Amino acid sequence: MSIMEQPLDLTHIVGTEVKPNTPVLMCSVPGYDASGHVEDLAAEQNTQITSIAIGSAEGFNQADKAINTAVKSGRWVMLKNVHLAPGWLMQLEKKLHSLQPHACFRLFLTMEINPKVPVNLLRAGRIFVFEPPPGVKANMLRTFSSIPVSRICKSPNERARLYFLLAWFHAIIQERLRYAPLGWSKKYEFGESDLRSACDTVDTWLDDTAKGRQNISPDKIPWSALKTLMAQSIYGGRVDNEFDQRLLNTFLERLFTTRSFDSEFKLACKVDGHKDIQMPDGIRREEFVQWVELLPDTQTPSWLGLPNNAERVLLTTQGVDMISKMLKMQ
Amino acid sequence: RDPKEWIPRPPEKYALSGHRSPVTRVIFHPVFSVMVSASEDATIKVWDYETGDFERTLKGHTDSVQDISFDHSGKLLASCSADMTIKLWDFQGFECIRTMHGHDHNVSSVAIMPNGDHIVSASRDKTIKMWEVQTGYCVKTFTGHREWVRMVRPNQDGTLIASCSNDQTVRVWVVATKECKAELREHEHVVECISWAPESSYSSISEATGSETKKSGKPGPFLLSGSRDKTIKMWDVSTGMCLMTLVGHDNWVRGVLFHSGGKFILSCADDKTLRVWDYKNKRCMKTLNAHEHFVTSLDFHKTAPYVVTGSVDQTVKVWECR
Amino acid sequence: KEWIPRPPEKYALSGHRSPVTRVIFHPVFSVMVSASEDATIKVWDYETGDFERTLKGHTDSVQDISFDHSGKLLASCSADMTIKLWDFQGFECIRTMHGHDHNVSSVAIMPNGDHIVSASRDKTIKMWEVQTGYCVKTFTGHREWVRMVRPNQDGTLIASCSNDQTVRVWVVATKECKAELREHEHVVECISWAPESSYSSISEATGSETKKSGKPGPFLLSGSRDKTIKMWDVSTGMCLMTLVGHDNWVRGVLFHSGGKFILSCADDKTLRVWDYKNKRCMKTLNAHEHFVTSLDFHKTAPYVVTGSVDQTVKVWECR
Amino acid sequence: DFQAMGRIFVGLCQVGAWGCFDEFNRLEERMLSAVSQQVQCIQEALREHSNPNYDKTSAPITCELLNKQVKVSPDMAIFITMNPGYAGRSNLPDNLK
Amino acid sequence: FNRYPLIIDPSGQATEFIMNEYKDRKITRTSFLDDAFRKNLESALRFGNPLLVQDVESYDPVLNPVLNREVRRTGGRVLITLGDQDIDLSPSFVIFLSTRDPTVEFPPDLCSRVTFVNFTVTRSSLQSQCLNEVLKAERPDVDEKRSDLLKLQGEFQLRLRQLEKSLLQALNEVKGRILDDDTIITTLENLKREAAEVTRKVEETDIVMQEVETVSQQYLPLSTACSSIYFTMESLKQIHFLYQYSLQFFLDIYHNVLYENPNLKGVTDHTQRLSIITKDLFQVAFNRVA
Amino acid sequence: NPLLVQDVESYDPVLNPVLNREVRRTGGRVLITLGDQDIDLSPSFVIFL
Amino acid sequence: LDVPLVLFNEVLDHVLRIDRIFRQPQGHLLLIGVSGAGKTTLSRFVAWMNGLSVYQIKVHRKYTGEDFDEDLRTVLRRSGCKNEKIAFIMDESNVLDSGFLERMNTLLANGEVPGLFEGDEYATLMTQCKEGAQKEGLMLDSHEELYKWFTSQVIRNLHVVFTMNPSSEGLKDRAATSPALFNRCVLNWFGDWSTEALYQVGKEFTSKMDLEKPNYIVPDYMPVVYDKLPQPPSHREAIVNSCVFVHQTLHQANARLAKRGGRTMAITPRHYLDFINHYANLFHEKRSELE
Amino acid sequence: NGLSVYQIKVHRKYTGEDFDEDLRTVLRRSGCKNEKIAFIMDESNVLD
Ligand SMILES: Nc1ncnc2c1ncn2[C@@H]1O[C@H](COP(=O)(O)OP(=O)(O)O)[C@@H](O)[C@H]1O
Repeated sequence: MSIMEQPLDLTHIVGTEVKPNTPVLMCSVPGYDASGHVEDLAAEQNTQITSIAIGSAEGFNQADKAINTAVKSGRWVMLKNVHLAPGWLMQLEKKLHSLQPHACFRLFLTMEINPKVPVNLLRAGRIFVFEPPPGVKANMLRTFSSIPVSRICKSPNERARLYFLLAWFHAIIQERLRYAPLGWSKKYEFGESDLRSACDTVDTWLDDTAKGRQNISPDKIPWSALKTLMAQSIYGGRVDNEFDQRLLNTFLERLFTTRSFDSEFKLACKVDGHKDIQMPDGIRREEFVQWVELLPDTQTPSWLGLPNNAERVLLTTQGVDMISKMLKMQ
Repeated sequence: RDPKEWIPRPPEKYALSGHRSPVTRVIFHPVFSVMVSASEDATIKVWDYETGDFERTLKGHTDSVQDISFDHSGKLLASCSADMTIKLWDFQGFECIRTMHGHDHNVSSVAIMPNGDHIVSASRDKTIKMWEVQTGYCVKTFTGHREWVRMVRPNQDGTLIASCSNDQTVRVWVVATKECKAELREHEHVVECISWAPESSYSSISEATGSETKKSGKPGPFLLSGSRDKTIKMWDVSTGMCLMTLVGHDNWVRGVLFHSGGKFILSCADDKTLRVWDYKNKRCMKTLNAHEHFVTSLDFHKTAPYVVTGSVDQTVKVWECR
Repeated sequence: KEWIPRPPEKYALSGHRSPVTRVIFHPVFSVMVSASEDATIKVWDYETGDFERTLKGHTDSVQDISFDHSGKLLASCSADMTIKLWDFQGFECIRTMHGHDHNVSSVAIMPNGDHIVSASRDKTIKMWEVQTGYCVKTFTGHREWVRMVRPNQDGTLIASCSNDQTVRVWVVATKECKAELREHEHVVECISWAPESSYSSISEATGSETKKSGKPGPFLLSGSRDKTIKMWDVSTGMCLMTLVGHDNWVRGVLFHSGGKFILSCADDKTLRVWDYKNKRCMKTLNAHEHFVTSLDFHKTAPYVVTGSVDQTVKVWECR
Repeated sequence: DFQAMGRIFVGLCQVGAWGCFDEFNRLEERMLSAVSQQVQCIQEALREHSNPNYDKTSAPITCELLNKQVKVSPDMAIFITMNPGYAGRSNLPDNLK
Repeated sequence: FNRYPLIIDPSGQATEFIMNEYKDRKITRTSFLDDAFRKNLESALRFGNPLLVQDVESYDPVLNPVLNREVRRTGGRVLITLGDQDIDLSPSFVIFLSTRDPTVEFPPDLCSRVTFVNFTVTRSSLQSQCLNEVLKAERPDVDEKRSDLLKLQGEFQLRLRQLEKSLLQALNEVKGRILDDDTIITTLENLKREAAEVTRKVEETDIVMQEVETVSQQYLPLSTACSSIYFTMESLKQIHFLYQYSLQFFLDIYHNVLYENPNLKGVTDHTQRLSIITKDLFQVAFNRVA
Repeated sequence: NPLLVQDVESYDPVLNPVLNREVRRTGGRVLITLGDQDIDLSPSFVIFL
Repeated sequence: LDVPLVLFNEVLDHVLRIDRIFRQPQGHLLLIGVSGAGKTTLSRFVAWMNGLSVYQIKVHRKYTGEDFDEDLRTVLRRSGCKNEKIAFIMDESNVLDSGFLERMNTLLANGEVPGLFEGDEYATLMTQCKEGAQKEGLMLDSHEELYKWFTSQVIRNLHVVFTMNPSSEGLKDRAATSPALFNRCVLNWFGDWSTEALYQVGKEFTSKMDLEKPNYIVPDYMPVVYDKLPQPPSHREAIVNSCVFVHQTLHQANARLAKRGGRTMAITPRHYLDFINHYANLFHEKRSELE
Repeated sequence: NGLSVYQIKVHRKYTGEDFDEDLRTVLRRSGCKNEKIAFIMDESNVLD
């Protein structure tokens, strides 16, 4: 089961394991979208793709024309939010069955996990589920895989450490959502857009403070600017509670500081009572991703700063649900 | 041989005669140097227009074949016949891959949309239907004509289809929304043939008609409609006005089209002659005694300097242009 | 051009209930016409091998059929002592010429398309008008049954082959036998002349010397039951070459449309195609399980058809 | 609907005016999804307008709105004002959010 | 069937079977989604041609008199009132309704008007298919031999049945008594001798089929595991509506683990290859499903 | 269905297209327009007055 | 209609009930029962007996409200202007919209739809009504009394037959969506074929088959399914009882399959008819082949 | 000549009102729709 802890490899699956006649259904839980992943996949595979948002009659017209053109020209087609048109989804599934498209043709149907999606379309295509990554390790691996290597490795050597700290902060914040009353006060929409905005803020302010210099002093990094922005606009924008804002500020002052560049900095304290998470001493992307891969498989809410018993009831409930699921389809 | 000025000349190149019945229509292969002719003996013979050598016959229709057309790639041939059926031919293997029924009477025209994914046809039941190429399913039925619809022809981008009928009117439809954009009614008799104006002739038409340049930049689609009152009329689809009337045929006009260079109008009629019209001066330049009987259709090759005319005398002729 | 039939066949057309006597090609249409011994003439489509129709106006066995230059009429002869003119648009008999006593063997229409020539057992050749139907002049001189008669490319010269060992060439104008040839070992049965595409090809094949005018002159071909095919000169009357190698009786001879090879059938149950310029291509092709009766070569299409006694007509590709 | 949003967006882009769309979740979910495409095209046109290599002497930046090429002024902006607490209001698609 | 059948086949094999059975009768395949469905239906009714109609979930109520056989006999003709016009119903007409959705619901009247024929996949059929696939992938010579033997056994049983029927017919058709005409004795001797060599061919093909069965016993657990895995896949829809997996998905998984397996590059031992195939089958099934 | 019609002295002028055989071929083999309805004529039909 | 029908007591009672209403003014039927039970066939047969003209709307995929309105105009013009007795047999599956139910409610209750005829249609209807009144012998000139006469003629002539399956929630919904469907219509509960009806159908259909076994031994514990089965049953009676048990077995099988959560297809009397037809054909074929 | 042929269908019940209706149809077609009509009628069609 270790293969599913790694980020999804869309390139290989799309290239080999998916036939052109089979649509790529990409279901996502609310708060997640697969449009960006496919756009990035088309960008790296230098393949032209047509993206159409379903919901209008002329939208269906452009969808039909794009599919008709792409089945012959071998291009890619995106149809987002197809769960809003179940009848048109059935018509599209019927159309796709009697079709002999080009070898390089691919159809991506971006929808959320909704019970109104036709069963025949689900059986016709290959389903991919996008959802919060299971662990902090998996979340940080996904964050490092999504960000391009050339983006992290810029002229300042401290950019990699800032990106690693931002990835750890994103993993900690997003994983605390699994415990709705304890981790936060409500299910906030901390997603990929916030991470991209934070990365852009890091890049902009690091470029502003460092005029192309190879190295910068840790105290010259605009810690106040990044902390204030990520507490007010990027991550604090969705927060509507004063105590949730206080928790976010506490995390920001704990992580984004000049002490984070020290060798003995502690990302987490007393996770198992004795051992604590230690700040990696690397200065490049490769060292940080190796450290992320070397994280222990065992994970507890004490990694997020929560009490270790915060997941006991949740784990018991999931065990009971697993037993019920196994008993239901014997 | 000016690359956009050649006109056919009275010395014919070849006079191919293999049909047992009057030739209905003749077309050119868009890619290969091959020519296809349909006749009333339920056969679709295929000729080579460089060497004038018969190649093969495409049979399978029960009754007389009335129209044939190619897609943009030339890989598919769509033919309609009097047996109410439309057949799609795989021109690579020369086999009928799909037979489409649904018209209630004789089908007198057929055409493949420029996108190549749909087939439009007109029949005697006063309807125009649209068929999918992949599935063969009828998806639309353009109704509104009061009589036998003789021809249907899409424009360059495929958004508009024009049709002519025995009701003495020419109608322009919108493919996307099925509405009748315009109903061109000025002919005094039944309209036989229609043809769209290529984009290369828009400036020539605008300057010949004296039409002032529109601020949009598009002069608007122009349509021609040969009819049985021995006249050819050029229309402006956007405004619905007849730009000019071409007079000079001695009988019913059977075919009309532009020179690929967009400088002349080529038309054939039942007066046994093929005429070249100078719409710049609204006069006829050259008249060719094409055949010994009625001339049913003509085609003009897009690039090569060659004109083909079918006729009721069961002979298909190829004309060198100089 | 260099077309040569191949051992594989395309269709084996079997609709006749009596041995097939002659098969011809329509001049313009993709139509094959076969005449058999059941007093019926059948029409086929050689491209797809589909039976089209039958012409059952004749009483006795139909012997020979011939089209005109336009292919608009079909002249047929039979053993019932009559010649029937068929209108190919309506496929109905339109004129039945009588006389010309006893079994009529051959019939042909000159390229003029106004007169017809026929041969029979009564040792004479008659000349008919297609428009009216009156025998205006009767040709005499053959002392036995005349088998086949063939005109020229412009309706002036006629040769007739007969059991009397003579292949004698005749003229429309003066009605005189300009050339008389009696030199075959046994009975001559089939004749066919040379198209203009092969006049030049004879010069290097035989070494014949051109006359003052420079034209090689009309040529003659005649197959005889002595298993020999011999190609002659009409202008002079001397032998040019003898083709030997047919196992049994020869039945039909003609020239390739390109005028380069010799293609003929015989009662040897096989179709043999021969080269005369260089004696190179000696292909022997089994065609029918029983005796082979007649054959024809398409002017432009790469098709050849053979008629046999085994009740069948076969179509061969040319390659 | 989609057409009205497209026409309003064309007007805003040509004028260069800020568009504050209050109660934006009162639209249908399908209409919001469709409008996301126009919003994304406008945002991309604005983004390519801001790169240093662009020169005002060259062709003006245009975006595809309602099957037409419409000039996008750098001064325009799109703002949506919403109250997600009301039950029955539409949920914006993720690509729009 | 009495009522016109309605075929349910997600795999589409039954549709091809129907088209092959009625190919000689010029069967026409159409659909309810086609606008011109009326014209094909009328042509089939008039000319008595077999008709196969797909997408029955969009059933056209115009077929109600046809399905109900609401015919009106008058003057030797059988009239069916399709819509507003009368049509001479040829006795050779037959219509088959088909669909690819096993989970589609039908109104009770449609259920009453048709004979439901459900083409569901079974454990034995799936086991046989997987065993044949693995034999073809790993022992192509054995698979070819098995196919040849099945063809020969079919032909031999056909010959034996024909010989028995002909012998009975000949003994029934004698106009008198057997030894009166020697041709009867000739025919009986010929039929008996032919039965003799055909039977001998039966035993030899039987022993070769026995050795084929013995060599194929090693791959039976793999086929059983394949059937169990697929039927676990099919039952995954009970815990979540999104877990809809078709047979083609499992067939693709099996093809990938058989032919596109990177762990079979240098392995030649049959037992090692089978163990690797089983392990990677489980691994790939989990990887693709989850 | 061969038909016999008596009392021809009260002839109904509706058989005029039928009596004159004013049919058109193609598009359904034999087509007869009895009044305003395009009836397909059966070749086995025959009427006696 | 050339379709064979087997007659039992329930069919006679049902045709009598239908014939009673068809002879009453403004008599509408509400036939409720499983599909294939013969509701439409019995209604058509009774309408033919009483001279009524059976009218059914030819619904299709593209059928819409305007087509329903034009069909209603046609049937009302025939019933009122032409004085034609019409049995308007309409099924639940023919209702593609609530507008259909609104129009039907108004027509059953008042006998006329106020907004159905307008413009040119209204003038044509009025001219036809004047012609009909002249034919009947009444002198009417103004439009109001002409419309009143048309409404009276429609009430006297038009009969509407409603057929639908016994759905409890559907019945409750229709009790409010179409109030006149339960007040202006006589509700007849045909239901499914009972055990007695199935037994009679089996006995009548399998009468031609031999099914005779003189040495048949009656079991001590006879699985009696039909209550009125004779105590010393014969072989034929046992066979028909087995057929009835088979039908009930399918009913129970679908009940269990729906209970577990599976998808079920309803068994109709047409299934029983197919079963008995297959039994007869197989019996004849096997007997012939064996002999 | 492109004219549309119109022939009135008479029968035993053909009376004056039917001829008036046919005349109205012909006049409407030839005057309101600008349709050229060749109104062919025979003396046998003149019943009154
Ligand atoms: N009493 C009966 N005997 C034999 N067949 C019957 C009987 N009643 C109905 N049927 C069958 O039912 C079919 C018609 O059903 P129909 O009356 O339309 O169903 P519904 O009652 O749902 O409208 C006919 O084809 C007929 O074979």
